[PDB]
Amino acid sequence: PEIGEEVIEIKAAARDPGSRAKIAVKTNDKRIDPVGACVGMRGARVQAVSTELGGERIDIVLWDDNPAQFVINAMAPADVASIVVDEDKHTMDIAVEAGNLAQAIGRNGQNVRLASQLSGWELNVMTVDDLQAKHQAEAHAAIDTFTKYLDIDEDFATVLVEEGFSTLEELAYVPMKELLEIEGLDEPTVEALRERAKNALATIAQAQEESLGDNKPADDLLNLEGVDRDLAFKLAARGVCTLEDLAEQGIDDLADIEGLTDEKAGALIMAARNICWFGDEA
Amino acid sequence: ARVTVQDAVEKIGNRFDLVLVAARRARQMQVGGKDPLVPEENDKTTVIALREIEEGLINNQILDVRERQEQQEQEAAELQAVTAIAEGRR
Repeated sequence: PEIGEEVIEIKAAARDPGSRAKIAVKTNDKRIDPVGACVGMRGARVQAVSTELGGERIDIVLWDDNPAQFVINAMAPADVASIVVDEDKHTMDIAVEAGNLAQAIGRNGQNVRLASQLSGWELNVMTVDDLQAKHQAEAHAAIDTFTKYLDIDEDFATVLVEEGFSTLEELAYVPMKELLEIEGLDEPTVEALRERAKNALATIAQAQEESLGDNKPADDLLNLEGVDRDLAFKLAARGVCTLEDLAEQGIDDLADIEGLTDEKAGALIMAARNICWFGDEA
Repeated sequence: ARVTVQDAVEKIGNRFDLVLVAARRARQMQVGGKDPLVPEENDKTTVIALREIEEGLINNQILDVRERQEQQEQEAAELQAVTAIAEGRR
């Protein structure tokens, strides 16, 4: 009854019947305990609703205004030692052991999706030792990325990318003046970063090269009715070169290329192999 | 396709006990059906059990003990269901 009067607000309610369910609630500016009011005595409301659903494991959780605290409260019931967040993209990451990861995830993600439906963002689960190993690997990879995309010295690049969020990927928009506070001079580093941008343009040209020079589809596949250039390229990416090669290829062999579907592998291919075979007849 | 059960009577001396055994066998055969243990000839259940008697691979003991193992298997299904109850809730 407090939902209508705005005494307490139901922030989110996700329910996998029987397996797991999470209801996160918050007070709509009333300074009242939402979970303690909506749960009753030892969950006598949530337990009754679960018994109506037929044995659901329902968990009442808190909720806050900001999305970071919302996700932190939607990861309940657990204990959090540390949590990593991103300011640009609304994403959250937490670390827990396998014994806790099994309970926080669920058999089919029923609890985890309950968090996913609560915060609205994708979640990632990893171990604490795995977190430290990933931190060391990310430090090394960020040093390499700062050396490659910003074109600076590696010893200073490691220290800069340790503090820099999104170390080197279109990072000129982010404030790079924090790297000037470190020792050393970077006067030619601006020209080096311009050269790195030219190298990125060359990488775009290399993607165009992979599109054009790297095993382009023939005229028979491109001129087939009902199939576009992308469809012909997807059909030919499965090792086929001629009509007989297209007939020899199967659905499983063509499934490696994401551009080609099972219907595209259906009968001849879908239309293209039939057109290439029957081009002799009018 | 069979006209005499005298061979069956030879296998099990008491005729009435043979009648009970055949009746129980065919009762299991019709409802809760089990596969025949002899290639039948589009025949009724009344004679196929008698054919099973003809091979001598059927008596009171065989059916009783076989039903005991089948009951134990049903109980094992009950226990595995019980074990699947505990994990589902907790």
